[PDB]
Amino acid sequence: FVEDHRSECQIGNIPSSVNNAKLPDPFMGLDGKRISSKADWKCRREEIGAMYEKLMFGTKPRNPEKVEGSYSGGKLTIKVTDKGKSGSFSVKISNAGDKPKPAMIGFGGGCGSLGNATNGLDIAQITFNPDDVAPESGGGMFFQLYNQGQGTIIAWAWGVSRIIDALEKTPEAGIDVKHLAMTGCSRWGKGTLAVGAFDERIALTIPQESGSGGASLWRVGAQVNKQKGKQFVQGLSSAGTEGKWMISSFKNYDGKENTLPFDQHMLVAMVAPRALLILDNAGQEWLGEVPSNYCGQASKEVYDALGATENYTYSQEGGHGHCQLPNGQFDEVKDFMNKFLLGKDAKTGKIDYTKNTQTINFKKSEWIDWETPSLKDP
Ligand SMILES: [Zn+2]
Ligand SMILES: [Zn+2]
Repeated sequence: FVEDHRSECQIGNIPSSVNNAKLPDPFMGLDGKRISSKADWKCRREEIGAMYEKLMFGTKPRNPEKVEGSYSGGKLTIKVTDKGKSGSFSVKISNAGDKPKPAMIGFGGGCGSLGNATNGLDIAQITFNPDDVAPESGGGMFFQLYNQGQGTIIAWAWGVSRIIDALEKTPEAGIDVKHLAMTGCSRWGKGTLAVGAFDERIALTIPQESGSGGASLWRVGAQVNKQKGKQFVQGLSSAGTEGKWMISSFKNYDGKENTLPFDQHMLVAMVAPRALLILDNAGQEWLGEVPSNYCGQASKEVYDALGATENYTYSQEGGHGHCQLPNGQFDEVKDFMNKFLLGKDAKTGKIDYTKNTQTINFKKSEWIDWETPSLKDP
C-alpha cells in the first residue's frame, strides 16, 4: 500500500517533441523496448507519470518529511512538514467508524457532483477544497512549500495524497484507507483524473465531464477545431492557460499537437489497472464530445492488455445540464462503488455513449497504428 513506485524505476530520456499524428504507444518503454509482461507495467506507469510531470503538470513533490493528522469536530486537519516550513489544511468528513468505513473524496467548497447517485451507499464523504492548497488565481499553501513552477492540478494531486497520508495514521477519523474513491466534475474532473493517476491508493477514480486537459485527446480536439473552422472544442492553448492548471511551457504545443510525445489516453492509462469510471456529457461544445469519446474508446487498450477490462467504463450521456448527473448513470456509480469500495460484486466494464449530438465514428485504424500486446502473467 503505497502512493507510487517511482523510486523503484529508472527513468530514461523524456523527449519533448515527436512527429506522430496518431496516438503515441503507451506500451513503448523509455528505454526503447515494448513491454511484454504485466510486471513491466509497474515501471512503465511511472515513466508515463514522469513524462506528464516534465511536460504538462510539473513535478509532484514526493516523500514529505512529516505528515500529521488530527481529527476533531468532524474535521480532519493535515499538517505537512517539508522544505524548512509547515503547511496545514483541513477536510470535512461525514460518516465515521474500530470499524473503518470506505470513503469518497470529492472536490468542493457539495462533495463532488454525483448527486443522488450515492444515496443508499453507507460510505463516508470527505470534502477537499482545492483552494486550501492551490487556488486557480495562484499562490496557496502548496507554493509556500514548493517553487518548481508546478501547475495547480498537480498541487491538488499532492493535496489528496497528503489526505491519505494523514488518514493512514488517524484511525479515529474512522475511514478505511484501503477503499477510497475520488470524484469531481469539470475543472475538478481534470483534477480527479490526475489525482487517481498519481496516487495508487485511490481504488476508484470517477472523473466527471473532465473535458480538455482531462480525458480528451489533444489530437482529436485539434482535428475537430479544424473541421469546424473555429474553436468549437476548448483547444490546447486555452486548457494550457486557464486556471494555472498546467506548467507555463505546455501551451507552446498549441499549433503543433502532432509533436506531443503523449496523448490523454496515456494519463487515463496511469490509473490502470485500478477501477476507473468516466462520466461524460454530450452536446457541450467546449467540453469536447468527440475528443472525449475518442479518448474513452482509445483508452481501453491498456486495461484490456493488463486483463482488467472489467475495471474500466466510459459512460457518455448527453441531453442534460453541466455537472448535473442524469439518473441513467446512477447505475454506473452504484455498480462501481459497490464493487470496488463495498465488496459487493457487479457486472462492470463497458464502452457506452448515448444522446450524442455529433457523428461518433472512432476508427482504430485512423488513431492507433501500434498493436495492443498480450501482457503475460509472471
Ligand atoms: Zn505502482
Ligand atoms: Zn446507466
